[PDB]
Amino acid sequence: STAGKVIKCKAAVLWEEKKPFSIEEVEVAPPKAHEVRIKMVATGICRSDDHVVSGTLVTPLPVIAGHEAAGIVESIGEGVTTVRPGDKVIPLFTPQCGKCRVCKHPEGNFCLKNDLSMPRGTMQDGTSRFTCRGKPIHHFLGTSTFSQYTVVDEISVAKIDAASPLEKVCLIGCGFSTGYGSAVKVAKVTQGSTCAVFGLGGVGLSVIMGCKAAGAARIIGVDINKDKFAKAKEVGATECVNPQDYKKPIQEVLTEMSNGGVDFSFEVIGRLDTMVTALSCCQEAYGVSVISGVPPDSQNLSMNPMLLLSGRTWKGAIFGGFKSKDSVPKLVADFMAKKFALDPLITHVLPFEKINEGFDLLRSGESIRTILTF
Amino acid sequence: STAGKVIKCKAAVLWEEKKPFSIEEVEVAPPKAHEVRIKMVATGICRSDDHVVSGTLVTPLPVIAGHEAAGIVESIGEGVTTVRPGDKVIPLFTPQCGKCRVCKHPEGNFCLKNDLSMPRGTMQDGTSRFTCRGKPIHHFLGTSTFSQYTVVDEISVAKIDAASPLEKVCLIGCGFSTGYGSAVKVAKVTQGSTCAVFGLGGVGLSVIMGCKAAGAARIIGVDINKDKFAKAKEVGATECVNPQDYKKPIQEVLTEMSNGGVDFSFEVIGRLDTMVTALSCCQEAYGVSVISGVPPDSQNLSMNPMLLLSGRTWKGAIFGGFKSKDSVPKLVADFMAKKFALDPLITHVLPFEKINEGFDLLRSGESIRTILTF
Ligand SMILES: [Zn+2]
Ligand SMILES: [Zn+2]
Ligand SMILES: [Zn+2]
Ligand SMILES: [Zn+2]
Repeated sequence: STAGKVIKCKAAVLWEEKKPFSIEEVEVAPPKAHEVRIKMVATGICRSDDHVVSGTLVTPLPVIAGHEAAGIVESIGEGVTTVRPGDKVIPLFTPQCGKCRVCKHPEGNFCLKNDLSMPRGTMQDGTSRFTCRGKPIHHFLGTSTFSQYTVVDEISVAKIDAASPLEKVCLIGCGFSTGYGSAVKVAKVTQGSTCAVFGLGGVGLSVIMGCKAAGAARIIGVDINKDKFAKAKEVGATECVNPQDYKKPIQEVLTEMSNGGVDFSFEVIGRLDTMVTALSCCQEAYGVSVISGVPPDSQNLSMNPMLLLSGRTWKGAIFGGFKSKDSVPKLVADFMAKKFALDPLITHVLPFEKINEGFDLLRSGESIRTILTF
Repeated sequence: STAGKVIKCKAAVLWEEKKPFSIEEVEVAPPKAHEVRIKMVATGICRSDDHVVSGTLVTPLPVIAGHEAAGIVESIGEGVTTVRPGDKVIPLFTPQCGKCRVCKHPEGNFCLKNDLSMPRGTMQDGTSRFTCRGKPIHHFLGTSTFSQYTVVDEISVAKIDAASPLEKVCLIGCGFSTGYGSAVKVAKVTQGSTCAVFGLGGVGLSVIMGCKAAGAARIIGVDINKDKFAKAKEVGATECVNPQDYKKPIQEVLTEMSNGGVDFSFEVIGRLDTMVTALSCCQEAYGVSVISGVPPDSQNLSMNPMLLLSGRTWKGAIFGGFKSKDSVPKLVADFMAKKFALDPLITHVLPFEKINEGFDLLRSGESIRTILTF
């Protein structure tokens, strides 16, 4: 009874930069070829969504943001073979087309069909499925999850376990997978190793989780906010250090604590200075440092290339380095098998309509993660 | 009739920064336990030796420099098991003690017994085997090959094929191995890949040879000096580009040429700007950039971490990433098996006594490599 027809529903539209989200009645067009319309069940509030508001992550406005989410398929357009009406799904802000240079590469995941490098804010076909009072509203990262219903291209959605709790697994759409993959996929943390995680928010916690699943012997949480330590240890951190406690630079403290440098360091914060600090605190000959947060408005950092000449490896990634469509279902499966817990990351749950409160919570730093429910 | 006794011989002593090498009669003391006295047959002039002259590379003076060489063991001290009087050997400026954390790591090679990080200019026991007119002279990187005879610690020498041409395999002591390993050991260039090599001196040529051995489909030579192109092609370059020919930045032309970025890039020059350019011209999602030259006096480079966030990997290494004692013999073996050639790298050959000329040749840029002979 909705298939093939425009659906009228509510969405959170951002009409202009630096403005609160406006809950509006919007029209969601039915899926065209290879597209999938999804009824949203839950969506997380991610810092990246806030960068849009800030005009820091440039993408065309007005837009429906939101990229970390889970829902149920309402209908599919022609030619769609990977999901069916009724399936539980997670939108993939990093698509997996399967055919570009990158998707075919054993090590690449940044699919060239992405709307991140040069944001267009549309469907793959250059159009939008969203209107508010006749006016076109843009899409965001091919997902647009801050709406009761969205339409995404098939390469930007993955089918997940029919028994999954969507209020929890939605985190796999961004925050968790980013942190988790940084450790298990990008760094390739090894058993018995020593790890240093800079930034103990939601993503840093997921890094710890990855280091633990990988069997790290030591995981040193680093953060200037000691209130983050309890939860960090709770998910696997062996120790926690607050750089503000020390009279010496933190790379020194970490090098000395790890008897010469750690095996693996992670910067999840996106700070120029900590990214360099994190690089230096890894062992000079075989240490690996992984970054996962870089604000779209980043200036250039300044570092000494001698940090690299000795043997260090520096790398970054998007979405934890996971090929999205392949990985998302496996991660949910892992969750369903009770291999890792997501609850520690969820500190707040609010009905969708209270989105702006959820953003206040994000900006204040009070929450690790707010989940919005429909 | 020299074993157990002091040997009087000639060496090139550098008495003070910024002065010509002085050929002096020097006394070379007998080898103590786990030490090896070597009669030099050939040694290359490497940029890093010039850095000592310039004070770029800080190490105690007065000193006998030289770290790229080959020779024949004159005698061994007590406890030595890896080489015997009469063996052809190559000093390892990067030691392989085999017992430290780095030597035991599958990926590390910058052995913690090195005298590079904090140069002391002695044998491992903190003393020197050199005197000139009774004054002690320092060692350099535990090799000191600018002498008719040197004494090195056992962990800093490797035995090689008894049939090797020392005038040529000496290059394996530094220049060749550094470039060749950057490709085959550090980057792990794969078959059918596209590589970009910035800097076509001896080290870059060696990089090219490794890309070729690894089966690279394309190897693009980059240098502002077109007189380097012929040799680069001779050793494997499929094409050569000169940044000065273009009205746009080289990373752009390289990205366009490789249809979205190259698989592997190498900076062998040691320039802050080209290091960053090299990084940027590799594919954003799975590209790898490897540096091999960082002047001891290097400033901080400036780069945007957004280059790493997409999926790029940035690394450096000393000695081509090779575990020195294990690798050197195998490289000579490959040479002897006709796997690669060294002739193309040798442009000048001078009697040891003409060391200062060889350095003029290096400073002018007119040699790829000068080899000195005894
Ligand atoms: Zn996100
Ligand atoms: Zn793709
Ligand atoms: Zn060692
Ligand atoms: Zn050298």
